[PDB]
Amino acid sequence: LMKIVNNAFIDLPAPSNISSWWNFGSLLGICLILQILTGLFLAMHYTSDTTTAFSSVTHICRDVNYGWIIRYMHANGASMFFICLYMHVGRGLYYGSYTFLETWNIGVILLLTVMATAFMGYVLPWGQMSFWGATVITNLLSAIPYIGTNLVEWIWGGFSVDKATLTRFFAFHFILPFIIMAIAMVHLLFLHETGSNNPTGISSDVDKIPFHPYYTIKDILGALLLILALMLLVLFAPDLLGDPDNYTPANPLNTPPHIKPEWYFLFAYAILRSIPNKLGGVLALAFSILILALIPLLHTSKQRSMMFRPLSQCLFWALVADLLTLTWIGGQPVEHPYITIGQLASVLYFLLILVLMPTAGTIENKLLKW
Amino acid sequence: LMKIVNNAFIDLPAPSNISSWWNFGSLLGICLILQILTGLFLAMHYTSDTTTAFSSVTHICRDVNYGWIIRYMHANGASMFFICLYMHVGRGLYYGSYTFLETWNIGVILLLTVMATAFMGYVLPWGQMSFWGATVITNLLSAIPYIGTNLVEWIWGGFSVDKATLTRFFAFHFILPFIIMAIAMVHLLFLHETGSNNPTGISSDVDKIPFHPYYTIKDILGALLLILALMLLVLFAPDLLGDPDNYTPANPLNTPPHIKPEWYFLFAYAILRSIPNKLGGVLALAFSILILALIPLLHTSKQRSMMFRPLSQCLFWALVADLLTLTWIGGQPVEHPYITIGQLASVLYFLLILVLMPTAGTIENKLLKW
Amino acid sequence: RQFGHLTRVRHVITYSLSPFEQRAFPHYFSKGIPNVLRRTRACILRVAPPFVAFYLVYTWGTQEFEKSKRKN
Amino acid sequence: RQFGHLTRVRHVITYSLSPFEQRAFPHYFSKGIPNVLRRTRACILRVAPPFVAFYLVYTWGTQEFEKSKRKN
Amino acid sequence: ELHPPSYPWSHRGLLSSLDHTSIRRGFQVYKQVCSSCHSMDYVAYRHLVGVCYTEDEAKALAEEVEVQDGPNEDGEMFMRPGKLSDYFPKPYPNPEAARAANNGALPPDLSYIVRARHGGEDYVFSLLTGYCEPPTGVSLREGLYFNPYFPGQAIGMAPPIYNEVLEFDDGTPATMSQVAKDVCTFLRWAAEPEHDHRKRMGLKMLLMMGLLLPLVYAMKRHKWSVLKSRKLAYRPP
Amino acid sequence: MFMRPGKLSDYFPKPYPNPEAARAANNGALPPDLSYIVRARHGGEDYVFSLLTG
Amino acid sequence: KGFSYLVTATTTVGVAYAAKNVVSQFVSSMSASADVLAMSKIEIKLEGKNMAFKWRGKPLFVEIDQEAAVEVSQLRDPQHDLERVKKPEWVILIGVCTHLGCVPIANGGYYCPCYDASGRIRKGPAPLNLEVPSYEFTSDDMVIVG
Amino acid sequence: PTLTARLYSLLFRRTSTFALTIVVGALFFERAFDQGADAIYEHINEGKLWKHIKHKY
Ligand code: HEC
Ligand code: HEC
Ligand code: HEM
Ligand code: HEM
Ligand code: HEM
Ligand code: HEM
Ligand SMILES: COc1ccc2c(O)c(C)c(-c3cncc(-c4ccc(OC(F)(F)F)cc4)c3)nc2c1
Ligand SMILES: COc1ccc2c(O)c(C)c(-c3cncc(-c4ccc(OC(F)(F)F)cc4)c3)nc2c1
Repeated sequence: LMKIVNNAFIDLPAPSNISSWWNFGSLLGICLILQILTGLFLAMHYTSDTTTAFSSVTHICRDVNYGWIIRYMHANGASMFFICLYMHVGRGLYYGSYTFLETWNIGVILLLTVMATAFMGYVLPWGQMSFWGATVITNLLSAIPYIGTNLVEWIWGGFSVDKATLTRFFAFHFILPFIIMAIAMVHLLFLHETGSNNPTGISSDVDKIPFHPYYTIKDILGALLLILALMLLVLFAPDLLGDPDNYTPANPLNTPPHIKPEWYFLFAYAILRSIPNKLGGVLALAFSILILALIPLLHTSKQRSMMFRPLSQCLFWALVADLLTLTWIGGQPVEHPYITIGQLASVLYFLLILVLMPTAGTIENKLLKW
Repeated sequence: LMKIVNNAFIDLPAPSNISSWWNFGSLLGICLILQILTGLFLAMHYTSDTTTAFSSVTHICRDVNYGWIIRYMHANGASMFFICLYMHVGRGLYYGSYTFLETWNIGVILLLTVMATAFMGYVLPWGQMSFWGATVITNLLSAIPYIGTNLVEWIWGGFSVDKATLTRFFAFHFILPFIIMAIAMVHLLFLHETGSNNPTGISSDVDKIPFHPYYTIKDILGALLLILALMLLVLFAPDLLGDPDNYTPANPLNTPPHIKPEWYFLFAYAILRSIPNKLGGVLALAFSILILALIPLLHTSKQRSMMFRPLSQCLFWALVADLLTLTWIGGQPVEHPYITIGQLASVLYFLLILVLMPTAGTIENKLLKW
Repeated sequence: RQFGHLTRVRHVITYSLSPFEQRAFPHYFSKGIPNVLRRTRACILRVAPPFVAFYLVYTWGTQEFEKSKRKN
Repeated sequence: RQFGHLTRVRHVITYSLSPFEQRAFPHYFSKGIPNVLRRTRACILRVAPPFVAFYLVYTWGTQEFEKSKRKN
Repeated sequence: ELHPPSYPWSHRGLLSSLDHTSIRRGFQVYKQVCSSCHSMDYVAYRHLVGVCYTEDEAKALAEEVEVQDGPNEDGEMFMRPGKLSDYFPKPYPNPEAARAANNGALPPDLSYIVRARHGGEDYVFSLLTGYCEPPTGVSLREGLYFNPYFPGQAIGMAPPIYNEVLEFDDGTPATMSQVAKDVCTFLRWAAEPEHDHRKRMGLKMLLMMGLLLPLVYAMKRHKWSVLKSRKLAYRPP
Repeated sequence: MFMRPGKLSDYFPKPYPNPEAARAANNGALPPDLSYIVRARHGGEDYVFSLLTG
Repeated sequence: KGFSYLVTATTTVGVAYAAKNVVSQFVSSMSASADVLAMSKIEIKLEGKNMAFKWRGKPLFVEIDQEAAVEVSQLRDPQHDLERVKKPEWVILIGVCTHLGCVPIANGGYYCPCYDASGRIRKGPAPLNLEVPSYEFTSDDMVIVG
Repeated sequence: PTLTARLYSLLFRRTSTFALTIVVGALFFERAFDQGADAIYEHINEGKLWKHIKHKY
């Protein structure tokens, strides 16, 4: 009598109209379980020490029987694991699922719990962009008054990134996914009290359907296509999203030309490089994420979806462009054309979310005599 | 609306008479959570490579701020974690809780899942008894026909215990406890369908009581005493249950005089050294554990407890002596007095469980005109 | 929650066939295609223009970035 | 499961006090002690003898183990 | 074999600490006798600070021995005076040279020797202080000597100590026993430097646990008191 | 420690014992390793051929 | 009441004592070990040249009239030369940029692709000039940083 | 009345006030206990610890 719990996988009421956008919730359940198996088999041959880590990856990629595929099913198994989110989130914002506050506020807590885990995971190969990535990004906490000089040295276990900084990331990294797996079952738990949303935003109690033959096979399809776009990168462009300077071991006395995190952080980084004031830059960085927790308190339209909200559609897809911009600016260096652009886009990100998109639904209500 | 699940911790029906013996179920919940925090902080300073592991423990025990306490709250945090089991099991056998088959068969699966984890965990310091422990004990699978020469080399990742044998244990070790934590919540789940047993073996639906003020504070007491007997060893006899040859680094070309696992396996080991035939020794070893899954199919008395079964009491406490014997013989060398004893005790272990104890309740039924 | 008492419905009828008795690809090209174009024109003017705007600021920013690094 | 319908009970009475109105250690030595000895004698003959037997085979096996290693 | 005897060491007490003054003497032994033939890889001159030597005294000893450090800008490696961060200098470059220099025998490290030998420091004092001629019927090969406190009673460890084998700084008479006492005290610090700080927590614990155990035991028999005192009756119609 | 003929398990012999000797033998400059040079430089092998041939 | 509530209160005191310690033990574990703290302080050292040396896993860098001739006010970060050095022929500076953490190249002063020979800044994105550690000269040849 | 009754009326009645006692108690307890504990240990191990001999060097 576990399998009363499998009714959430078999006899679960679910709507009928939901298109591919909802599959991205399940796929994380695959990427996560996929990534754990791969990263585990990397642990068998990884060493957490600085004199042996970078080589340890080589032991995998060279001497091991198919050790190399696992590295790239796993690194790029994180990249695809964030294409899935950002679309899994955009659904929740565009189709207005954030009214399930209990889930959404936990959706945030999964995001942060992850997007620090990749940061730790990117260190472990112990190359330049690994080291220098962590060197820059930890120092941002130094901007805080009265604490930062103490907290950063504590996280480092010293006065600069070194051995004990590495070894603890490996332990903070190879644990949190087992904490993330818990919060997912939690995250679903509050969802299975309410049942999922549809493109319309309307109560779908009338046209529910089971889950066992219909969405299962739909998830088998959607999972299959995911394994394509992953393995293509593994089998046709593995260094694509990477950064080749990583394949030089760490040299703390030789700074690389372009320091940057990987593509999935960069929109955050561009916001930071926009502001000259260091501390004020930080609170913008953390706020670019946490602002998701301010969305439902800024809901204004008496409708839920955006299939039936024209002005918000135009603003929504504008926000996506602002993101894509910030992804691009962060990857590119800091000069007078790109500085100016990076400033404008960052202002749009906060402006568009807080002001226009609420303002729209207010206007949209007025046209409908509300 | 998680906290409907906390009704298993607050408003749970529980009997009224249950003495200390049941606390040992909860304490594992403390040791486990305790041990995970400690072993984690050991991961921050441990290195999984052979040229650096043994020193890595020294980095902890010497240079780290209170790194040393954590090693001994953790090693001996495994010893106490098996005093708790063997009493947590003996309850289940003496008070006859094994009628909850769904839990018991999972109680076994927790035991094995653990008692291999300590084996892996004892390797990681990379000393003599660590290495030679793993060298002897893996070879036992070589006794199996047509597989063992292939399987053992696979587990080793080579042809003898070496680097890749170590690094994978560290990953098989620092994961399973997060799997054990799952099975516990499972293990309870089938228990909270039935509610716990009492010393009498009688249905206690009439004299149930809540759990929030009564057993909570009882578990706070029982937990406190546990932290005593742990920290005493840490603060008054840390090398007690240890084995000092471990504090010599591994030397595969220098066999120690006394090879043995630690105290908590030894009764298993004595059974093995008893039998000269190698393979036949193995199937006795695994059967000394798995025999727990044959208990309920050997229940014969129409009663449940053993407070009201005199003959089974005398046989039960005899079984304990046979165990304590096997714990002692395994730690001691192999010579003509101890060989003879180790044979007799091992026969009693299987004989007493399979024959006498069932036979008793049959007789006990006859006296009661059943 | 479960089926059976989710809400209340009255005087509603559903008809359905067995999948073994109907094609899985009926009018897949014959009718599906214009639905896509219909599904396309219905929304494309709301998706395109910010990304259209992106491609321009991408190039203009790129070229101006180049020109900045060249010389007097 | 929960309280309320676990089973059926009839014509049974319970009396109880408030813990703030009664001692926590009543007759702790005066009455508790002989209960222990009563609780002891009731069971001790069933717990002792195998462990009594253990202590003997421990010594006899120990001494015989010693004597084996000495000489002719 | 021979079970060594147990002694009234000063630190045998559950709250007794080490004679730090004796640890000072014990280091002088290892340094003038054993440091030429035994390694101690897992200790630094800084660990001696605040225990048996101070900062400056240990720092002076760091500057007595030369240590191989520093890839020169020319691309070579040189020797410098040691510092406090430096570990105890290994006498030999590799164990084979040791087996070469001791008739195939291996001087063991001594970081953990106390806690790597049954009996502990009691063994070691009896070991050094147990040398004697072999009994009749017994004969050993050249290089190896007799000592009852070893398996097989045959070791390469020639007499390291004896009366006035060295001199102490505090004016102590350097009897073979006085020497072997202090060194074993030092090694117990090496294998367990937490010893002196272990017990202080052991003291803090028992005083707290002396309090929390009865108090918690009261709240238990406060809350359970309802049930230890309840009563029942049976009033059918 | 002595010298022997290499075997197959042996890795490619390092020309220099340490990078400082390299900086010493090349006017402070460091010849980089070449295990990952293709995948450690933007443009890849196209860069390298143009580099030597440029 | 006050008697019974005193039992739990005094108990709570003893808990929080222990709970303060073990946490402080653990958090102290994650802080810098003894090994790092030694190397963090002990930094011994020995014309017209500058060398990049390691210290705390960071770079450490080690004409006079010319640098003195450079005006103080014209710097974005006005500082006199001897305000940055204890002796004029020893420039001890730290290869970390105050704009964002990056290393400048040595040598006619510095350049960062992410200053003068004295360490002060002239042109560029750098908000502040090179920082000077707390050091001392024990002899005419030996130097101790921090 | 007794002291126990006075303590309850002022401190253990309000759970807000109650908690502040416990923190206040911990501070003076943390101070007092450590001083007394060390004194015993030193008294047992008098003349054996570093500071007891440090003055000589
Ligand atoms: C003359 C060189 C030499 C000196 C001086 C010396 N040792 Fe020994 N020691 C050895 C050698 C060689 C062995 C190897 C014994 C063997 O292989 O059986 C040994 C063995 C030992 C053993 C026994 C190891 C065991 O497993 O039983 C101890 C303990 C020890 N050394 C420590 C010491 C102590 C204590 C001293 C005096 C304070 C000392 N060393 C001085 C050379 C030396
Ligand atoms: C005469 C010694 C010498 C030989 C022969 C030599 N190299 Fe170089 N190489 C160097 C040195 C020294 C550098 C350092 C360049 C620098 O520091 O800017 C260098 C730089 C390089 C670079 C560029 C590194 C970068 O980051 O841009 C590559 C690629 C390279 N070496 C590979 C090669 C190739 C390819 C060849 C010919 C097949 C070769 N080496 C032969 C000495 C040599
Ligand atoms: C759950 C969120 C996770 C994210 C976002 C993430 C992300 C990453 C990334 C991007 C890398 C860089 C790899 C490379 O550049 O080659 C990495 C490395 C690594 N990851 Fe993951 N990872 C996650 C989970 C895991 C898990 C569950 C494991 C193990 C079970 C794991 C094990 C490792 C290891 C050992 C490395 C270093 C080895 C290497 O990079 O070659 N990670 N992680
Ligand atoms: C490890 C990370 C995650 C896991 C395992 C996970 C899992 C799931 C799954 C399987 C679903 C059901 C499918 C669906 O409704 O799309 C879901 C729903 C949802 N997720 Fe997550 N998700 C994760 C991340 C996130 C994040 C980062 C957010 C928000 C920032 C989020 C917000 C939501 C919301 C609002 C829903 C319900 C929306 C609806 O039903 O209409 N999730 N999640
Ligand atoms: C759950 C069942 C576990 C058992 C039975 C167990 C048992 C052991 C034992 C006996 C040792 C030997 C330590 C020593 O001799 O000093 C050990 C080592 C170790 N354990 Fe555990 N352990 C368990 C869980 C864990 C967990 C949960 C972690 C981390 C979260 C962990 C991390 C480690 C590490 C890193 C070592 C090697 C470091 C060292 O031994 O000093 N173990 N384990
Ligand atoms: C990680 C290992 C374990 C955990 C976390 C765990 C946890 C618990 C807890 C909290 C209870 C309730 C308290 C109690 O009934 O005593 C329980 C009950 C029980 N356990 Fe486990 N236990 C573990 C190991 C085992 C093992 C090894 C066995 C059997 C070989 C076992 C068999 C049982 C049984 C039969 C019960 C219910 C007995 C009854 O209620 O009368 N458990 N377990
Ligand atoms: C209607 O929308 C929903 C609503 C509720 C959902 C839910 O409660 C869960 C647990 C999941 C889910 C989460 N992880 C993984 C899977 C999965 C599906 C197919 C697989 O099979 C294979 F083909 F191998 F991928 C393997 C894993 C499903 N999806 C939900 C989708
Ligand atoms: C009536 O018998 C039962 C019946 C059912 C039980 C059950 O379902 C659970 C989950 C548990 C339990 C499992 N792990 C840990 C604890 C725990 C208790 C006090 C703590 O508090 C502190 F003082 F810190 F130890 C900390 C943890 C309890 N005990 C059960 C005992």
